[PDB]
Amino acid sequence: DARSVNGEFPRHVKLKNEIENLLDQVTQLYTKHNSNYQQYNAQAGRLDLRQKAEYLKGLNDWAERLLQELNGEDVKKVLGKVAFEKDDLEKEVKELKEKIDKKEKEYQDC
Amino acid sequence: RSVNGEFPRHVKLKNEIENLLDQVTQLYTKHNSNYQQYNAQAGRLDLRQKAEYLKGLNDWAERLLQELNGEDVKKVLGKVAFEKDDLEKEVKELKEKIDKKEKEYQDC
Repeated sequence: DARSVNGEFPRHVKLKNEIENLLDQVTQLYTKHNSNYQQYNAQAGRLDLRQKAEYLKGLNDWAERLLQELNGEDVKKVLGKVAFEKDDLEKEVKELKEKIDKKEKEYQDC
Repeated sequence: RSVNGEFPRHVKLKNEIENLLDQVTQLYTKHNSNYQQYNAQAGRLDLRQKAEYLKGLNDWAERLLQELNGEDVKKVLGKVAFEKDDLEKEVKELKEKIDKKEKEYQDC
């Protein structure tokens, strides 16, 4: 057993371990989101309306943040910003190269 | 409206987490059955064909894994950050060239 197959068999095992680790992370997120609400219910009784909202909001905020970390949603928003600046800089570089070509024309004679 | 909308938000987050869990579970199942399929056909293939076959199965799984965990977006972010940095340095260099040209020919 444990052949190479041009490294593809060890790669199969590594991908299997990475998938299992993701499945474990998402399973614990799911389990904990559900138990968070059961815990809220248990402790909800002797909280006022405003404290109830602030408590359940805090639990929801913890789950949403962890989900966006696992699925890369957070990284996609940063990519959006950096891509917009990169696009503006590409247009600025084009404009400056055109300005340099015009300045060569401007001063061709002297 | 319903614990200030936090109860419906809990249910929404629950459905979004369950959808990710289902996607990762199907990816896991299919990666493992892909190998059982490979094992079944491995016998009748040469070394080159074995590598090409298992590589194709691995490529499928890795692409989907990197989609679900956002690794594909992180790699693209790395490249776009480096292109943005290169362009900022190119803007600076081009402005320097323009200022030098202007100074060179100020008497012209």
